[PDB]
Amino acid sequence: TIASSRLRLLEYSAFMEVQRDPDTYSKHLFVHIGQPPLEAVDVRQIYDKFPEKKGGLKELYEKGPPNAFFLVKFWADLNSTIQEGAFYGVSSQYSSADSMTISVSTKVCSFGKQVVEKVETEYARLENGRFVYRIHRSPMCEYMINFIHKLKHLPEKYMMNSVLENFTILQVVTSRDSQETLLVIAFVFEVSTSEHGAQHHVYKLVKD
Ligand SMILES: NC[C@@]1(c2ccccc2)Cc2cc(Cl)ccc2O1
Ligand SMILES: NC[C@@]1(c2ccccc2)Cc2cc(Cl)ccc2O1
Ligand SMILES: *C(=O)CCCCCCCCCCCCC
Repeated sequence: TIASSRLRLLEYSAFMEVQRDPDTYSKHLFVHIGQPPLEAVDVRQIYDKFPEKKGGLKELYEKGPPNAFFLVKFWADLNSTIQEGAFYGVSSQYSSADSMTISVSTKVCSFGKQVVEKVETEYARLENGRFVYRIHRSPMCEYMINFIHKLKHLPEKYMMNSVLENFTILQVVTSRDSQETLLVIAFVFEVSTSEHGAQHHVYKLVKD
């Protein structure tokens, strides 16, 4: 469970979907976090992998609160399980006890430098006593689709992991009005090698 004192990540999944005929659709999940204590990772170990200087991970952690910082290790399923005009997208859902407008910023980094940034504003929906935020079928940018295609063309999974050693995604969720940090999730990737498919391990980012 990825949750700070103000916001909780309920679900997250990146996928590709194909239309096999007018009434048939296939969907392949690359990564997924669906709906206990976490092991810790020192945030200083990953500083070099994210953009630093103004608005960087170090400045974000220093600004606080520390309870909002998480690291997700993903083992993405890049096996061609469906035959590919496919749609590549991301779906996620968050929740809070307070009604607020959020801003979800996703920074894609390559060698610690930001190459793509997507910003989406989400409005609170009152649902079962709590406030829910849904980003449904958010399309992937061409940079990411072309990156997945290029990894899928490497003949070995250890080659894909070598490339992915320099690829990270930083997700920062802030309160739109106050600009307060609600949730920060650093994503690191490897390619899945088990018949169980895509895997994930969540950690809490700490300092000492
Ligand atoms: N141009 C070669 C490289 C690459 C190689 C094989 C498969 C996919 C991509 C190396 C690389 C690292 C990152 Cl982090 C992002 C993009 C990227 O492009
Ligand atoms: N290659 C190992 C690692 C990893 C292992 C298992 C699952 C996901 C990712 C650890 C790691 C840290 C960073 Cl900053 C960037 C990439 C990265 O890849
Ligand atoms: C905007 O394009 C952000 C898209 C974030 C995609 C999440 C990546 C998870 C899909 C598997 C890729 C793993 C190796 C790149």
